[PDB]
Parts: sequence; C-alpha cells; structure tokens
Amino acid sequence: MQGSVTEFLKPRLVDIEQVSSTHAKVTLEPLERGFGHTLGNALRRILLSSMPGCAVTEVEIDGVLHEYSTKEGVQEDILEILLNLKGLAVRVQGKDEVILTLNKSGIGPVTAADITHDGDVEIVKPQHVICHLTDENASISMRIKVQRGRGYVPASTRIHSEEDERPIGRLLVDACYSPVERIAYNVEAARVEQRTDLDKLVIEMETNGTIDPEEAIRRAATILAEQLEAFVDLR
Amino acid sequence: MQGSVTEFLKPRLVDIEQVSSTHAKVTLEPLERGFGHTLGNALRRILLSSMPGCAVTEVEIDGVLHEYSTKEGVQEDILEILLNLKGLAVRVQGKDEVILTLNKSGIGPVTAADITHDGDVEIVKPQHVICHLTDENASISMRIKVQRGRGYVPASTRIHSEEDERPIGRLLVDACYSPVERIAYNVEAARVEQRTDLDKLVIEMETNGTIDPEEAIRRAATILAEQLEAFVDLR
Amino acid sequence: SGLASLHARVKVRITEYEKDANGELVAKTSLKDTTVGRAILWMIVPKG
Repeated sequence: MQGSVTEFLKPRLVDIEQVSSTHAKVTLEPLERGFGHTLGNALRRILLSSMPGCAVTEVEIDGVLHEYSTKEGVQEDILEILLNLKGLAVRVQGKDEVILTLNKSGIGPVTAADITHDGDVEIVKPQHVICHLTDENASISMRIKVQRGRGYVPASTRIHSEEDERPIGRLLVDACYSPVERIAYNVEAARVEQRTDLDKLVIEMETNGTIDPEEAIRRAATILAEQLEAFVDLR
Repeated sequence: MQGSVTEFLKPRLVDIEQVSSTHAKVTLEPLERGFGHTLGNALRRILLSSMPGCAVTEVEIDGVLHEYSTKEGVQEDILEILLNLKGLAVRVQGKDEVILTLNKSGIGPVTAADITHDGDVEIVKPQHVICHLTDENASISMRIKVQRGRGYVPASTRIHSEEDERPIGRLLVDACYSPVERIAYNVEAARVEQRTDLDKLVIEMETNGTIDPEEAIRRAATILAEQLEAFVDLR
Repeated sequence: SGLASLHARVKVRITEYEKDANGELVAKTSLKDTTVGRAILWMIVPKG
C-alpha cells in the first residue's frame, strides 16, 4: 500500500533495451544505504549452479572413428574441430534433444552459419570459425546433439550409450550447462522523491547463449520467491 | 507442474507446532546447494524495518506531573516504572488506539497481570514485575496508550498533543515499533526422493509480542511477492 | 595437471582456464581459491 514514507511511494525505475541473447546492461534505481554488494553477491550465489541449461553432450563425426584420427581434405585435426564445437552456444526452446544437420563440400572455411536452421534452434555466433577446408572432395558432416542439464558433471559417471550399441564411432564429451558467464556491478548513487542517500546498481551481465537472460532471471526470481518462504511455519 | 526432475516433485515439508506469540522454532527442508545463508540474510534484511507494529507511544500517570517526581507509597521512582512500561509488549488486533485500564491499592507487587482485560488486548508477559507497593493507601493508576508505527522515529519530530491542550501532566516517549527481535539459523542437511545434497534451514525466531510471527511472516511473504515483480516490464 | 598432484590444490599454484569470467565460477564451486582476486582486480578498477 501507500503506508508511511520508507520505500512504499518509491518506484523502482527498472527498464529494458535488449541486446539479443548474450550480454545485457542491467540498470537499477533506487535502493538505500548499503544495497549494492549484497545484490551482486546474492545473485552471484544463485546464478552459478541453480540455473539449468542446454549444452553439448556427445558428438558424432563421420568415418573418422575417434578423436585423434585424420580426415582427407582438412588442415586441422578432429580434436581442434571438436574443441571448436565445445564453445558453440545453442538455444533450444522446448525440445529435450535435437540433432543438427550440417554438410558442406569443396573449398571454404565452414563456420556456424552453415548449420541448417531449425524452428527451435537459433545460432548466437555465426562468425565462429571451426576449421579450414581444402579441395579434393573434402566432405565433412556432423550430428550435433543437445541435451538438458545444470551446472558440471564429469564424463566418467554419466556414460551414455547412444551409438554404443553395435555400430560405434561416439564418445562422451564434457558438458558445461551453466549459462551465466559474468556479472559485474557498479555501485553510483541515485535520487528519487522520498530520500537522497539511494544507491544507481548498474550491472554488466554476460551469458553464453544457452538460456536467455530474461527467462533465466525470471526463473531465478521465482526460485528466489520460493526461497524466502523458509521463515514461515512453526515446530 | 511436474516438468523435469529439478525441484518440481520436491515438496517442502514445512510444518507447525506453535508457541503462543513470542518465539518459534521454524523448520525447513529441503533446499539444494548453498541455500542457508541467503535465506537468513534476506529475511534479516526484510524483517527489521519493513514490519509495522504497535508499541508504547505516550503514557499518562496520576498526580505525579513529570517523570522525576515521587509518589507516596512506592519504593522505586516513576522513571523506573515507565522504564518497566517501555519493555511491556502488547498485541492489538484491529484498533488504531486503545487505552488500558489499571488500578490497584494496598500492599502487593503490581505486575502486568493486573491490567483489565480487553477484547482485543492480550498480555504476553503477566510475570513482568513493574514496581513494589506498600501500605498507607498507595493507589497507583495509569493509562497505557498504544499506537501503530514501524521501525524508530525519535521523540523530537513526532511531538504529539493529546493532553498538551490546557490540562497537562503527558510527555512523548521513545517507541520501538519493530516486532522481530532475533532470528538464528542452523544450516544441517536433508534428504528427499529426488536428490541428496539438500540443506535442513532450522530457525530460532524471537519476537517481542506486538505482531504475531505467523501474520508477520505472511505479510513479509506477500511483500516479498510484491518485491520480485520488478524485472517484468520494459522501456 | 596439478589439481590431482601435490603441486596444486583447491590455495597454491593453480589456474586452469582461458579468461577471467568463469574463473570465479569455478572458484565459487570449491575448485579454485587463488588468482581470482588477481583476475577480478584486473577488471574492476579499469572498467570505469
């Protein structure tokens, strides 16, 4: 309600100009004495392990059977190609698993923009150079598989058998499902109608691209609303 | 809904055994990695200034005109009696102001149990010794006045004129409207069907007696629900 | 390779990451302790 003059006639002017899915300048005003560091540290506490995401789990390559072979028509090795596929960020709206179609022959540096566009898959970095291709029918094809997880679980306890039934040629890859990369906060002051000693907590947020920052901070906001009903009941 | 297995099939077994109006052992289970200290500190952040209460504002005494006189038939002075009236906790259900009737003559230590019971006033501490009375018609009478406030506002800016129209004998008293006194939290672990690394955040809550802990944590809960609709709208 | 050896622990000579950003992510999950304040001191003051 309106109540007395502490914070009740003090609106929080928190507004939006969006950069697509990877970084956002988050602004905040006004909050009173000593309210910057607990904000940055509590949503550094939540936004590192409590956030699910969709990362790279297990990649199938062509006739190259394991990670340390060679392919006729490529300069780099398959280990550096898969290393370039580890850093590839992908967004999946509402699918549990999806297989990404990729094929390109001839000369030309294949980037992430050559991936066949799906209705629920959007590439955040089309400029990511993976490997350099040459002549003499250098046909490369991959099947990128995306699964849901949260945070880091190692590749020795999860161990998965997609193609470990009789046709083989897959092996499990380390997965970093954690979306939130960096949050940096500035602690300048603000002023509104009620009181003067009020802190403006401007945030530089950085996300890899697996989960959008709006949906992630809304999920972390309702998780926070689920948190502080702890002091409620008796016994 | 049921969704995937993160927290959705994980009920919060938060139950009630009530101690009347002053302290409550609050139990909680289960919450995952790193969810004890942000709970205790966020509802230490809310439950110190955001909570209204009803405390002692201004007390009228009998023919003793100011705080530093003497009364025929009492051992202690009026300043220690009013000091004992500062620590008296009182609950008011739905009244803006109420006047408490108190009268006792003869020998006998007058405590808070001698106050005339009102339909909306309940005494939490009847064992509070105020002063020691003697013989020789030691008749004492007071008019305890209760008003609504929130938190600490000093007695030099509020200044009130109840009996400062022509009959005098009142002066303004410092008021601590803040109900919540102490919350201490223990951070042992819990286990439920889904996952194992889950924290049991057991709370020792302490309240003076002005506002009940159930109503205070429900008000602070819906104030918290009013808080985190901040990240919603654009501009 | 020092995290399993006696040369490096969770407060002695260890850093295994590319940049500053997720080094505090790894440090918060009890895997690293040092060269995070040296990593965040190198970007808090020269950002403004």
